[PDB]
Amino acid sequence: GPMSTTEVRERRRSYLTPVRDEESESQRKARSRQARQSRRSTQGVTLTDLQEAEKTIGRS
Repeated sequence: GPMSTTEVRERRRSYLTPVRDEESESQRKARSRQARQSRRSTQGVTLTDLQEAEKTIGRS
Protein backbone atom coordinates (compact mmCIF):
# COMPACT_ATOMS: atom_id res chain seq x y z
CA GLY A 1 0.00 0.00 0.00
CA PRO A 2 1.06 3.63 0.45
CA MET A 3 3.95 4.62 2.75
CA SER A 4 3.52 6.48 6.07
CA THR A 5 6.78 8.43 5.56
CA THR A 6 4.90 10.67 3.08
CA GLU A 7 3.25 12.21 6.18
CA VAL A 8 6.44 13.14 8.08
CA ARG A 9 8.17 14.00 4.78
CA GLU A 10 5.65 16.68 3.72
CA ARG A 11 5.27 18.02 7.28
CA ARG A 12 9.07 18.19 7.61
CA ARG A 13 9.43 20.07 4.30
CA SER A 14 6.83 22.71 5.24
CA TYR A 15 9.20 23.89 8.02
CA LEU A 16 10.72 26.08 5.28
CA THR A 17 8.29 25.90 2.34
CA PRO A 18 8.63 29.66 1.88
CA VAL A 19 12.40 30.23 1.76
CA ARG A 20 11.66 33.95 1.27
CA ASP A 21 12.32 34.27 5.03
CA GLU A 22 15.68 32.54 4.72
CA GLU A 23 16.76 35.11 2.11
CA SER A 24 15.66 38.21 4.08
CA GLU A 25 16.96 36.78 7.38
CA SER A 26 20.39 36.08 5.85
CA GLN A 27 20.50 39.50 4.15
CA ARG A 28 19.46 41.49 7.26
CA LYS A 29 22.06 39.61 9.34
CA ALA A 30 24.91 40.25 6.87
CA ARG A 31 24.06 43.98 6.91
CA SER A 32 24.02 44.23 10.72
CA ARG A 33 27.12 42.03 11.16
CA GLN A 34 29.26 44.07 8.72
CA ALA A 35 27.68 47.37 9.84
CA ARG A 36 28.31 46.86 13.58
CA GLN A 37 31.79 45.45 12.84
CA SER A 38 32.73 48.55 10.80
CA ARG A 39 31.47 50.97 13.49
CA ARG A 40 33.28 49.32 16.43
CA SER A 41 36.34 48.83 14.18
CA THR A 42 36.94 52.55 13.52
CA GLN A 43 36.40 53.16 17.25
CA GLY A 44 33.95 52.73 20.17
CA VAL A 45 31.82 55.53 18.62
CA THR A 46 30.50 56.25 22.16
CA LEU A 47 27.09 55.14 20.83
CA THR A 48 27.00 51.43 19.88
CA ASP A 49 28.59 50.58 23.26
CA LEU A 50 25.55 52.03 25.08
CA GLN A 51 23.19 49.59 23.31
CA GLU A 52 25.50 46.58 23.80
CA ALA A 53 26.08 47.49 27.47
CA GLU A 54 22.30 47.55 28.04
CA LYS A 55 21.73 44.22 26.25
CA THR A 56 24.57 42.45 28.10
CA ILE A 57 23.21 43.72 31.46
CA GLY A 58 25.18 43.11 34.69
CA ARG A 59 23.73 40.92 37.46
CA SER A 60 25.19 38.72 40.24
